[PDB]
Amino acid sequence: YTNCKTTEDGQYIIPDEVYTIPQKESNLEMNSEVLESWMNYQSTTSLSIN
Amino acid sequence: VQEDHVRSSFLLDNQNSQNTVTASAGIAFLNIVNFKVETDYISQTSLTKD
Repeated sequence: YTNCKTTEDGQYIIPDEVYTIPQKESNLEMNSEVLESWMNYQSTTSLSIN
Repeated sequence: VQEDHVRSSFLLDNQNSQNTVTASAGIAFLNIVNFKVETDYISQTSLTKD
């Protein structure tokens, strides 16, 4: 770290045997969904006789 | 470079059926002055699916 370097956008101190070339970003979100619902019903009889 | 997709899908069903059956009688003046017969019958069916 003799002639102690620093990255161009100075926010680090690289050692003087390395050089940097700055770039990036990347991300990706994704999601899914699934629902359901069911029902039913009834029946009836009746007879009143005589 | 940013992008996104949304793909909603909403499929709903329904089958709301019904029945109503009724019978009757009432043979009554002769040899039996009175006797009466009647049956009733009602059936339902409601099935939803989403």
